[PDB]
Amino acid sequence: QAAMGSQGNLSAEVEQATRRQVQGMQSSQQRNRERVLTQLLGMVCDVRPQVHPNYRI
Amino acid sequence: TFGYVHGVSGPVVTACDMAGAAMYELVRVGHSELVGEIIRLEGDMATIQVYEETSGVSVGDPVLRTGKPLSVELGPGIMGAIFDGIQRPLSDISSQTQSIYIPRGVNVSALSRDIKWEFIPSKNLRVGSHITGGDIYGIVNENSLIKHKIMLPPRSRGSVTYIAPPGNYDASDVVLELEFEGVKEKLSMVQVWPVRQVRPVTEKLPANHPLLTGQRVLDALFPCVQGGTTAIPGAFGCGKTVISQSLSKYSNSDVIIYVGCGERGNEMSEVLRDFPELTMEVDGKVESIMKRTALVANTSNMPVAAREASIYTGITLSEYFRDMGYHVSMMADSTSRWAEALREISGRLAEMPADSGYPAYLGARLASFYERAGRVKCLGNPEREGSVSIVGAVSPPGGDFSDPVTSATLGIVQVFWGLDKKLAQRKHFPSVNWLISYSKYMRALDEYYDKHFTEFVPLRTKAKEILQEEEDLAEIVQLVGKASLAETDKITLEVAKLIKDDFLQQNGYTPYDRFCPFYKTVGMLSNMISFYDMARRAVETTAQSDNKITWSIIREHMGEILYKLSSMKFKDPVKDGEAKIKADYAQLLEDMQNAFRSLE
Amino acid sequence: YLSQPRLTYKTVSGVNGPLVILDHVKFPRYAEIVHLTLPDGTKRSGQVLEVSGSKAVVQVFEGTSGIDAKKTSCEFTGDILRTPVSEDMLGRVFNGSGKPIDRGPVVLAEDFLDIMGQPINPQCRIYPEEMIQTGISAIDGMNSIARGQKIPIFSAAGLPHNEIAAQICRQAGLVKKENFAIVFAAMGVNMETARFFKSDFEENGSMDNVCLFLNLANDPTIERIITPRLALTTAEFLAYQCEKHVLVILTDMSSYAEALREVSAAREEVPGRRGFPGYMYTDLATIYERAGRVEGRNGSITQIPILTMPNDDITHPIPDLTGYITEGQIYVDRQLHNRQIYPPINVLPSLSRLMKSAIGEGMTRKDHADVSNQLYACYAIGKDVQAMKAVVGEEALTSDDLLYLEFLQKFEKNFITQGPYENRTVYETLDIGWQLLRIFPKEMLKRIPQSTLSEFYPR
Repeated sequence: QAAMGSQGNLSAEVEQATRRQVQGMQSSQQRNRERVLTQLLGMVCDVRPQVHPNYRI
Repeated sequence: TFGYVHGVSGPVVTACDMAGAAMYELVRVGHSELVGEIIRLEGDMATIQVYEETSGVSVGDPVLRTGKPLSVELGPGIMGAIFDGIQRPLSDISSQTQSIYIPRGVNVSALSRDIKWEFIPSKNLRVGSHITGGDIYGIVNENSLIKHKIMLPPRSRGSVTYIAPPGNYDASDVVLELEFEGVKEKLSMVQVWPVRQVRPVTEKLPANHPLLTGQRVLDALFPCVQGGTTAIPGAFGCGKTVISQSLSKYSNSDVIIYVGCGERGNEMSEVLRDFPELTMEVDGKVESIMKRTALVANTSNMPVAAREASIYTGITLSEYFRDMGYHVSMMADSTSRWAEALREISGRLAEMPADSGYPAYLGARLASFYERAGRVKCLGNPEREGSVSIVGAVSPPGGDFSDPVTSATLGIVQVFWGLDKKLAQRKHFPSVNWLISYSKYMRALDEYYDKHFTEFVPLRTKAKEILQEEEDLAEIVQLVGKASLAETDKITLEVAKLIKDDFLQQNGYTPYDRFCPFYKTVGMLSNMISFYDMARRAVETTAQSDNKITWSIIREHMGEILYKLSSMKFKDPVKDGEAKIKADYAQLLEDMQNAFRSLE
Repeated sequence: YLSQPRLTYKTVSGVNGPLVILDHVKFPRYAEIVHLTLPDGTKRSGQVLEVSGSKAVVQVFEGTSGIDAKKTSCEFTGDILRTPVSEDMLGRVFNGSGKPIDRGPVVLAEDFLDIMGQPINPQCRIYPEEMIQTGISAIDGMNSIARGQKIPIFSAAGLPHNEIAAQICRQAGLVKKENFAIVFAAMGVNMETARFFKSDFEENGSMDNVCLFLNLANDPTIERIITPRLALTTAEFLAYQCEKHVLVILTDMSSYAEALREVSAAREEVPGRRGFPGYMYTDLATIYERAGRVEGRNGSITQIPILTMPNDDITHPIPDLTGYITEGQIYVDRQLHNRQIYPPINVLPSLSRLMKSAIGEGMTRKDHADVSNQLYACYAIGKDVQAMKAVVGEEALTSDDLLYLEFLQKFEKNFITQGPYENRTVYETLDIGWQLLRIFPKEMLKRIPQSTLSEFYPR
């Protein structure tokens, strides 16, 4: 019964560490969320048309 | 000079608009400039065999045609460099990219063009003079050991119109200009020669000068000659390192070339790691071996074209220096690895297989390989001479001699330094089998030996007779225990042991035995054979009746002589000069004869 | 990035077994990845094997059933197969195509690598040095694996080569006289064994350091070919870019070789020796040689290819071509298995060419080399004495022969026999060796120098 408890409480501790890691990722991505999104919109908006490099006419 | 890719079926690329192309020409396929060769041609289309991965090649990609077939770039900077089998400098690729990989489509010039070489003209030529192929018009000072002589490329001649003054030039400049029938040719310090073509010589001469390796065994009993061809088995336990280091460190050759064909990555690392750490005394200074060495490195995962071409790239580099008047010694780490690469290409080309799956022309390719070695009279007015030796190794799967590659090699090479693993397990080095090994140059070298040493030839004959008899007596000893055995046979057995222990065995990790000069090798054998003859006579002339000499009497009576004979290998040539060592050996010979004399 | 809109073609010239032949394709690439959409909405993947002008020929990964020549569409990606790699993918389980099958997310890539890669420049290759202990005494105290060598396990069909492979994954690590990872790829594995690997790795806590690729026997045969390339592609990322030591285990290379033969037939290539492609040699080297140490970096890759010997004949091209380009062999036997010895590894025919550098003071223990050599001789002699006993009887033996028989019986029972869940470190393996060696008096241990005996032999 003690074995089931101890690391069993550590299962909550496994859950405790998991929540902290998710919160960290959420905080980190927020710091520059707008910067990453802004660059992505710029890249998709800039079309840059090009003719295939092997076109020979 | 461009065509276009029509289609890709794997490693084979079909080109269109490529009418102006020759078979076995070179192409750089695609935007990554993949290296390949043209094999089949039809109309204005060509079939290209690409050495590297073709992933990503598109229809419509460019193909750049290169006029020269597979060729080796020859010029200053060749020494000290490590090359791929198709002449790609690995020490520059790893240093110009900071990568650990060989880039796909990597295009690094074989000889760097950023080095300002010290070039001195011959000072004998003038503008308006006549020059022919093989002539030397100046020397580049690379290092303290090897002068890199600049020759006029073969198949070129004419009147000299410009000679560069002494100064610092790189490999992209113009050093000599010549005009033949109104056609002006501008030459730099670098020449290009197709790797499958044999560089011409004035004449091919007999090989008469010994290859002076540092080992007592593989010299006294089994000589190699400058320009000769031998084979060495390559097995994990054979101890092949001893020959490689002894040959590369102390040989009387000028230039060493070590050629890998397609070995295990870790084995290529061992060679690349060991070689830079080897040194030898030259003019009293200790110099790195890499100042007079060139190395070609190919691992089993290199493009098959390079693994197959590596062997010819090596010998082309060898001939280049041969034409300079140097004696070159090339070792192919494994000709079995080459034969494997060749079979792979034949398979890719869907050629009908022959013996044990190898191409029908396996023997023809090996025969033309070894025929390129030998002592030659060089081209050019300097009337210089040189040679190429080949000491290529064989390592057939399973260790058998039935494999066409080892069987064909043995029918071509004139010397076989058969090694064994049992000897290595017994800690007996060099690991020479003795009964299997042979040399077919013994007659060719008889003129040299007679002229300079005289007694060497009967000594090596007697030595082989003693060793063979020791083997022949083995059955008698096993069934007898040296009891019901002739006293003359006891001499053979015990003296043969003395030879095996204190002559044929050599300890290369000792400073005194690193290299045994020939005069010391023949000195040691002379005294041992002289003892043999004295012991045989001492017993035979007294074996009639009443008062006879036996081995027990000889061994107990003159044990100090047997000790002095064993001690002879410790005469360090570095501290004890030629006169002192000969003097000490003369004293043993006299003491020895007198020891037997006291018994009669 | 390309940022070029993809072209999707509905023009199909024909379909022939696993191949779909397309028409009017614009500047197709060789090895280009495409995606098919069937009339039923089903999606399939494939790869372009031949491009002859506008006639692109694509091999479909999944079956070609259901594909027509009128409605099926082919979307071209414009690129070749490049695998997303990261450190985070360690601890994940993937299928042959690189997709997760562990209910986790798709890999969030740090980069994309061509799975074919490039050969490692020999000028920067470092000769193998330290040891990676496996935990299995039969291959730690007798034929250890140097940190950088490539040593295969040859087994006959039916022997427990998969159970040993799993044990190595659970037990292997550094000597420890945090920077060690294992990449495990199983090719052509059946469902029961694939479950074994996945469950055994998860349950025993080892998964944190294992990247597992499972290519099942009923999976596409072409995916089986890239599987070992994806495993090594990850290994190269982890090893050389992230400064750590990676052990790569390629299980059932014989099943790979069969998949390779199938691809060759798809190209209508004429079979070579024993039905295999003439390029089987370089293909194995392409996989095997992507390993070893490199100058200037602290990472390394080792390999333990595992190969089933057809008809138990070491001469067969598969073990022959492998061994010819690897450094020694472990060799799992059958006699030891039928005698109920686990692991069933026969030490007499095995060899590790790099053991001389793997072991010794500063890497394992001073006496490692001496204990190995003496144990090998003692086992070889014990087998020789056992053969004699069978002819002359017990009463015809002398005391020395009896000591060799005692060693032989206790050597196999104590040293070789281990169990799948007992992890014996290199120092425990050597201590067990000494326990067997102390059977003999000092004078019979001819291969151990007197200095070594005086230090280690007593007590």
